[PDB]
Amino acid sequence: TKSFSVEKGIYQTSNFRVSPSTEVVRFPNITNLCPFGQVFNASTFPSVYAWGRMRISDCVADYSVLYNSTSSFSTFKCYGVSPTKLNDLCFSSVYADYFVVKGDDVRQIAPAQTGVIADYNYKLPDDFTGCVLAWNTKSIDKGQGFYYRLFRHGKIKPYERDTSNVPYNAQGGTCTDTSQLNCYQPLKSYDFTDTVGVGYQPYRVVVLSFELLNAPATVCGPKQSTELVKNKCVNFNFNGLTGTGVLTESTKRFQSFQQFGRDISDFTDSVRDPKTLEILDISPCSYGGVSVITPGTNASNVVAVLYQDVNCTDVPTMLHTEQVAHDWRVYAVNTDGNMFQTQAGCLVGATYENTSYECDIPIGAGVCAKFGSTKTRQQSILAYTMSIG
Amino acid sequence: EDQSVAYSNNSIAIPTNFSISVTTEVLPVSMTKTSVDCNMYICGDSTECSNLLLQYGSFCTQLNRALSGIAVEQDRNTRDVFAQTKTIYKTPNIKDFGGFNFSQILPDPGKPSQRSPIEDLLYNKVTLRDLICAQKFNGLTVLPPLLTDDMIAAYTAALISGTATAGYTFGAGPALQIPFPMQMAYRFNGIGVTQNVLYENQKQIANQFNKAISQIQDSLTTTPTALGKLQDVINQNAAALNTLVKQLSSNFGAISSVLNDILSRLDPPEAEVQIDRLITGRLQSLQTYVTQQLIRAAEIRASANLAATKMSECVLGQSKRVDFCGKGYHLMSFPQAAPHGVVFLHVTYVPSEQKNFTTAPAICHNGKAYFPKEGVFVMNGTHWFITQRNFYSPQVITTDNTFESGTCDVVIGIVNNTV
Amino acid sequence: DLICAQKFNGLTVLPPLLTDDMIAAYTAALISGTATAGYTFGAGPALQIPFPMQMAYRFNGIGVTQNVLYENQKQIANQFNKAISQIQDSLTTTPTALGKLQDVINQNAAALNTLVKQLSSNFGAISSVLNDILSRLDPPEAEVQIDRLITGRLQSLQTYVTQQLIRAAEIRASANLAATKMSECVLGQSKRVD
Amino acid sequence: SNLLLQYGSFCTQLNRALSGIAVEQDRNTRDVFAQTKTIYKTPNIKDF
Ligand SMILES: *[C@@H]1O[C@H](CO)[C@@H](O[C@@H]2O[C@H](CO)[C@@H](O[C@@H]3O[C@H](CO)[C@@H](O)[C@H](O[C@H]4O[C@H](CO)[C@@H](O)[C@H](O)[C@@H]4O)[C@@H]3O)[C@H](O)[C@H]2NC(C)=O)[C@H](O)[C@H]1NC(C)=O
Ligand SMILES: *[C@@H]1O[C@H](CO)[C@@H](O[C@@H]2O[C@H](CO)[C@@H](O)[C@H](O)[C@H]2NC(C)=O)[C@H](O)[C@H]1NC(C)=O
Ligand SMILES: *[C@@H]1O[C@H](CO)[C@@H](O[C@@H]2O[C@H](CO)[C@@H](O)[C@H](O)[C@H]2NC(C)=O)[C@H](O)[C@H]1NC(C)=O
Ligand SMILES: *[C@@H]1O[C@H](CO)[C@@H](O[C@@H]2O[C@H](CO)[C@@H](O)[C@H](O)[C@H]2NC(C)=O)[C@H](O)[C@H]1NC(C)=O
Ligand SMILES: *[C@@H]1O[C@H](CO)[C@@H](O[C@@H]2O[C@H](CO)[C@@H](O)[C@H](O)[C@H]2NC(C)=O)[C@H](O)[C@H]1NC(C)=O
Ligand SMILES: *[C@@H]1O[C@H](CO)[C@@H](O[C@@H]2O[C@H](CO)[C@@H](O)[C@H](O)[C@H]2NC(C)=O)[C@H](O)[C@H]1NC(C)=O
Ligand SMILES: *[C@@H]1O[C@H](CO)[C@@H](O)[C@H](O)[C@H]1NC(C)=O
Ligand SMILES: *[C@@H]1O[C@H](CO)[C@@H](O)[C@H](O)[C@H]1NC(C)=O
Ligand SMILES: *[C@@H]1O[C@H](CO)[C@@H](O)[C@H](O)[C@H]1NC(C)=O
Ligand SMILES: *[C@@H]1O[C@H](CO)[C@@H](O)[C@H](O)[C@H]1NC(C)=O
Ligand SMILES: *[C@@H]1O[C@H](CO)[C@@H](O)[C@H](O)[C@H]1NC(C)=O
Ligand SMILES: *[C@@H]1O[C@H](CO)[C@@H](O)[C@H](O)[C@H]1NC(C)=O
Repeated sequence: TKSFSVEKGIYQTSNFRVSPSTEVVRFPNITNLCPFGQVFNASTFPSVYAWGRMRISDCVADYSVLYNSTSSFSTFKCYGVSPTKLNDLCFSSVYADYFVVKGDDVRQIAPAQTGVIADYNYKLPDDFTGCVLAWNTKSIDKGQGFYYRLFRHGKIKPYERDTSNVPYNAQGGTCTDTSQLNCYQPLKSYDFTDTVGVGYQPYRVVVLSFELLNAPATVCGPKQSTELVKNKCVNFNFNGLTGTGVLTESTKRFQSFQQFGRDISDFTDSVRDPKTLEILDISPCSYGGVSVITPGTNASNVVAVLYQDVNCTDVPTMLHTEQVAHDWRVYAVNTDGNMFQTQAGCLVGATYENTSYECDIPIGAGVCAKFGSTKTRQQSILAYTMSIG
Repeated sequence: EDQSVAYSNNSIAIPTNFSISVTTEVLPVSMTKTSVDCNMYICGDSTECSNLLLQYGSFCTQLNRALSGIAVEQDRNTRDVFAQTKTIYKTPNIKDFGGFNFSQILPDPGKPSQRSPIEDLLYNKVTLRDLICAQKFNGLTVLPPLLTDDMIAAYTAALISGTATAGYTFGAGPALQIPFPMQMAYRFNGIGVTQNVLYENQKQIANQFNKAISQIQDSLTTTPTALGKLQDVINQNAAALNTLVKQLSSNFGAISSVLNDILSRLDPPEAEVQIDRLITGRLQSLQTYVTQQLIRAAEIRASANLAATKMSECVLGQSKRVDFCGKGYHLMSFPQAAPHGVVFLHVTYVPSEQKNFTTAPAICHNGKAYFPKEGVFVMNGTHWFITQRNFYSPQVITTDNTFESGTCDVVIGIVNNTV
Repeated sequence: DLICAQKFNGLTVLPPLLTDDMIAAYTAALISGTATAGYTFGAGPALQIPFPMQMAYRFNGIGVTQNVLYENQKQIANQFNKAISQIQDSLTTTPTALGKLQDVINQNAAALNTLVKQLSSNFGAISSVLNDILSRLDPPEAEVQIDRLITGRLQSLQTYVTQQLIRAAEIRASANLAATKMSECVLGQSKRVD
Repeated sequence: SNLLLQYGSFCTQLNRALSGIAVEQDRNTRDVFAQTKTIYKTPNIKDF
């Protein structure tokens, strides 16, 4: 309550008490570097109408290696992910497509485009996850041996390839011999002359398609392990997934290949934690309920703390004493005649009384509290059982 | 069904026997007390979401204030319904009062449960990885009621003992002692039936009362759908909370329903655009839940006010209102506790086995017309008698029970007779 | 029109279970029972008794001796008949008597039409027609243009349902009062003031 | 419709609320009017 004066009563408070300290970054154990060669530092790329595809697996991929001695990149655009977070993720599957175009056509390799390089040669789905890379290769690409389809009746579908070379009619189907004015050849060659204007120069385009699912990862990035720290509110960074919580041994079952388990509300509470493959359990850093009983700021400054649905045996486990300040350890795990167990919960900071009175500050389950002195002539909080008459 | 009867200008029907009937009424009183932690439900354990939610004002203070007000109002409802006495009267060990046997509505000392058998029956026939483990992980908690079941049972036992030993006099001052048959005679006298009927048929009435109470217990055992009005109150609550949890599985047009997935792949320019949809959707769900709870609490407040009025007017007195404390002329009522509600057992009087006679609105004597002070005049074929409406008990004609007003010229329906 | 638009947009009015003839039969049964037997059937088996006897008892209920009816029966009958005729004439002449029910009709209908009108708003989108958005834009901007309309329409429907619930609570209270008054004034004689 | 399927169970809640109101109206009419299980015949004469 955003104030400096509080009236007497019981209030329910937020946590503001415990915060994580440690980080655990368990990641798989693989050391093979991904073959960025023969993809970037290759010798031949196919035509756009007959484009290649390849699959990369069981490898570690850091992009910093591309910094040393590799040519810069004129176009580097990502759609489903941000470039600043590609070094902290693991992907279930990755595919690489690669082809060659002319410069003015580089703009066409993107979702929702029109033109000859998007309806008759190569189309991307609307919901594309992955990145597009494009760079100039004028010096190495020459000659007249790069083709793109110019004539077609319909339009292609996403991730589909056409490799046919059949004559194209202009009023219908079928044309056997070529010569008749109404018959054309459906392919055309990209003239790549040494002295040609910019925009008519060759470019190499590589498309990376990602897929993140509940499956074993294969193309993880560079991180380092930190070993497990149980029974302490911590920061955990298992493969891809991030969050905070307490990790504990668990005995659940996973359907063989499976990474994590959730509930009806989509809350992760189990991790396969590779290199041991032993299923753990995740719990929130604090849960349940804590309430504060006070007699008024202008009257005194001594307060009592009620933990609901907690039995006075695992309070040091429910409340992390080893991670709170010294002013909170006078509560929790200690007993100077202050721990008390009611049906509503555990009360810390007050002493029990046998005589019955009316109710001033209702605690619950027939238990009330009030402010008064005792035989030692000190102000304190007295808890008792409500009197019905 | 049709029961076509035309008319009759000179006939009166008077009943000549009666039955003691016990009816059951069920009334909800309170509902579950629920608390919500905004930060945990909307954001969970992410600091970025908390910082963004700090910019939305004081919506959560309003939500928590509304919920806390409802929670306090529930305890206030229970206290206003049940705590209508200042002192607790001890349960008399001898539970037979002049025949009438309270064996079934007062707690038996030999049973450690310290409750009534009918109360035990009612508490048995109301029934509610895990589900409560998902509510707690997301900030939804249920708070225990202030008054325990034992204190409510004590209140009920004190009320029953007081009305058994001291009548209804303990609702208007200090309790005054009176035997139970005298109280029953007073209650009979309340509804226009002379108190001689109870004394002359004391054994029959006592046996009818005991048999009626036993049959009510049996009918409670047999029919399962009698208490549904209370059961729905539980269900409509639980089905709400669970629904809220399922709403965390929606994405509201974003890329995912998991905040960590959004924060592990996207840069802030699109991260905020994705986050705001989730935050707005969750705020909308929480607000809808709170509004529905407020409306339901208003309805239960109306029900609690009705129950308090019924306890004040039927348990602490005899009411003349028609069809308020039961079907029939009211004799008394008894309260019993039940999960989130009260059950009233109404003991009432039902006429039966009627008979039909000839009537006349007045009698002439010496030219002066005598009219009934309180009764009605009937003919048994030979003699003219005066009889009360609710029971057949004729009395011979005399100047005491009839009054004279005017002559017998404009009088219609008068008959010639002597005194 | 104004009803084809309601049916073309998913809004339906359902008929009540009890027909008008059934309610008229219930009312006629109540009147006949209270005219030939008194208020006896409200406490148990119906016992027949002439109307003058019942209404003399009803004098006896208000601390006035029943002889007043005995000496002034014809005048009472004529006064009752003329009161009934005057009530009928006042119903014929005065047009503002039934307004309390009239609102219940009108203020209901005004809600539904309002909802229909809300389909013409765009809530900050390019247009209020989904087909225009779907036939001119691509999903990257189509999603942003459609979510606004979806949110606005969902909010409108939620607001309508909330006021419906509040109105239902109010009419429930009124119906409970009517049921109590039918139990007490029609099936018996009340001592409560006004 | 495919995009609206992602909005949870709002339509179900709205339908349940409206159905509850609909049943409550019939309960109101039944409570106000249906109080006797016998329907007495209208007497021939209407002059008592
Ligand atoms: C997968 O392969 C199938 C073929 O195996 C392919 O179906 C073909 O689609 C095209 C249309 O895109 C068809 O071509 C049309 O055929 C009709 C009937 O002969 C003609 O009338 C059409 O001519 C009209 O339209 C032309 C412009 O498109 C005009 O120039 C012309 O004057 C006419 O107005 C046109 O030729 C073709 O017939 C079928 N398949 C066959 C061989 O029958 C399908 O499209 C492919 N799917 C993919 C991945 O795109
Ligand atoms: C940086 O680039 C230089 C380019 O010469 C690399 O030099 C050689 O790289 C090959 C392959 O990694 C090694 O086998 C040689 O031993 C390197 N020789 C030199 C000059 O060191 C160099 O390794 C690159 N370093 C990286 C990748 O960080
Ligand atoms: C395609 O472009 C050519 C050149 O602009 C157009 O000219 C045709 O060229 C072909 C090949 O020499 C001939 O067979 C045609 O007879 C030419 N047609 C005419 C009338 O010029 C050709 O028309 C264009 N085709 C289209 C637009 O489909
Ligand atoms: C790589 O991970 C695997 C498990 O997926 C490790 O396997 C065991 O790891 C424990 C670690 O204490 C060793 O004691 C066992 O001897 C390992 N068994 C096998 C069959 O490997 C493996 O040790 C890990 N290797 C690294 C790099 O630590
Ligand atoms: C009214 O009905 C009751 C029965 O419901 C009568 O009580 C019975 O009285 C007879 C003797 O006359 C006993 O043999 C029966 O055992 C009694 N009832 C039962 C079934 O136990 C009562 O006498 C009747 N009173 C009048 C005036 O008719
Ligand atoms: C009162 O009742 C009498 C019948 O006893 C009515 O007398 C006739 O009623 C009919 C309508 O039902 C009229 O058309 C006749 O003109 C009346 N006169 C006759 C022929 O008796 C009388 O109308 C009723 N009046 C009231 C107060 O409604
Ligand atoms: C490929 O690698 C070789 C050896 O480092 C280098 O000489 C050549 O220029 C590279 N070609 C590229 C970068 O395409
Ligand atoms: C807490 O203690 C009570 C009394 O011993 C016991 O009935 C209950 O099961 C305990 N609950 C926990 C948290 O173990
Ligand atoms: C009863 O009806 C008969 C026949 O109409 C009539 O002669 C007699 O006067 C009526 N008496 C009463 C009680 O109204
Ligand atoms: C009350 O009822 C119980 C159960 O039938 C019976 O055992 C007890 O004797 C009764 N009390 C008396 C004496 O009426
Ligand atoms: C009473 O009702 C019975 C059955 O209809 C009839 O036979 C008898 O004559 C009636 N007697 C009187 C006084 O109404
Ligand atoms: C009343 O009628 C009964 C027969 O039903 C008769 O036995 C009795 O004597 C009559 N009343 C008198 C005159 O006592």
